[PDB]
Amino acid sequence: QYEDGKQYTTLEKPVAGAPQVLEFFSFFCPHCYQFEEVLHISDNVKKKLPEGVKMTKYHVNFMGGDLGKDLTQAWAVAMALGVEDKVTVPLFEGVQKTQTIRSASDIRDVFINAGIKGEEYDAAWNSFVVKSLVAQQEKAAADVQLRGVPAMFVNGKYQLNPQGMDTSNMDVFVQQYADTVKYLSEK
Repeated sequence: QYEDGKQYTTLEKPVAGAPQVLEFFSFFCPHCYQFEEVLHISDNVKKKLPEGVKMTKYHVNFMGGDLGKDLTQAWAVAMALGVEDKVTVPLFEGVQKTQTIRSASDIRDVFINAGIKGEEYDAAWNSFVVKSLVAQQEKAAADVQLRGVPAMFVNGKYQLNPQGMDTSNMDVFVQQYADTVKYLSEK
C-alpha cells in the first residue's frame, strides 16, 4: 500500500551524504508544535527505526524573522550542550502557547530555567562551534532545497507525505507516519 505520491514522495535530485533520518522543524511553526508536542512524531519514529539508524533534527531559519534565526542558534546551543530533551517542550510552549518568547533573551531564559548555567549558555551561544552547528543546519536544509516544515527526509532520497495519512485518529496517524519512515529506511 506504499505508493510514491501517497505517504511519501521521491526527491528529483537525491542528496549525497545526508543523515539517515533528517527532520526539519521550527519552534515558530504551528504544525511542528502539533507534530512534536501532541503526536510525539520523532519519539515514535525513533521507536520503529531499525538498529543503527540515526535520527537528526535541525531547526530552520525561514519562519519567525529575526526570532527564527535566534531559535536556530538556540537549537545549535541545545545540540552543543546535549540538552535538547530539556528545552524542546519549553521552547515550543514559550513561542506558541504562552507566546512569552519574543526575543533572544527570552530564549536564554528558557535555558536558565531548565538548569543550564548562564555562563555555559553564553559561551556556547557565542562559540564558533555553535556557529558551525548553525551552518550545518542551514546546509542540510539547502541540500534538499527545503520549502516547508515540518519535514522528514530518509536517506537523502524520500520525503514523508503526511497529507496521505489518516487524520481522523491521531494514534493511527503516528503509526502510519512511523511505519512509513521504517519502510523507507529499509529502502
